[PDB]
Amino acid sequence: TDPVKAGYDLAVRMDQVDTSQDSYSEAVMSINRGGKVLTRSFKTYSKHFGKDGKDEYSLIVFDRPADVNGTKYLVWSYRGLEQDDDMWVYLPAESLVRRISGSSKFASFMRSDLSNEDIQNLDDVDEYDYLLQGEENVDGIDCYILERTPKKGKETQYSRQVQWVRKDTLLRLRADYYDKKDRLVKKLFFSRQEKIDGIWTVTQMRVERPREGSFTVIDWSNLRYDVGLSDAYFEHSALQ
Ligand SMILES: [Cl-]
Repeated sequence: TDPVKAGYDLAVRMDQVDTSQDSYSEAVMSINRGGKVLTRSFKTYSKHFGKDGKDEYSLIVFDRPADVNGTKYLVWSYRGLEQDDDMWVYLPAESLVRRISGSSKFASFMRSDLSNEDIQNLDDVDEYDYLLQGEENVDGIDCYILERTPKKGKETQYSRQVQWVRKDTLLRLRADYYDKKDRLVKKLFFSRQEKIDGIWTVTQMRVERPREGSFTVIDWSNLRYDVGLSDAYFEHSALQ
């Protein structure tokens, strides 16, 4: 058995879970740093695009609290490595649109434990090399242990990611992220999964940055698939 080919084959199966053309969801994010808490409420709109409908466009609209109300992120995430993912943010305080590109992708997303790059396609299969390490029972759940390393030349802050993948739903249960100095930079917990409109979806996450002394908890609700979203939500004009 080839663990590199087996790792890639699993990554492909994982990428087949999302059979939707578009989706809508609502989320609340709570960021904890030394007992101090920041909160954000947002709606996410997503729709598939491209020749084979493999590109994914997303619009993230913040509504609460008052200081972040009106912040919008537009993401044009492309299948393949030929074109870098496009990302823009509309900032309500300066009524400006700013492109997030290059190393800006590694910066914090809305002061959370997520980076701007964490907001793009989590399952871009051909951006990585895989290694299936085996199986392990994690708190009563049977998982595959799947390591993925970014291919040479990929713009990312991570050197490698260890993923615990549920054998039954093919959703991640946990993942460890490593920086360019091989240090553990982030711990992800996919703490809740739900079958929504026939698609097993992560609907709760805890993201920890052990080096920052902070953790983010995100709760998704009112998630729906194939609602018939217009292309207007994903145009550069939807920002300003
Ligand atoms: Cl700019």
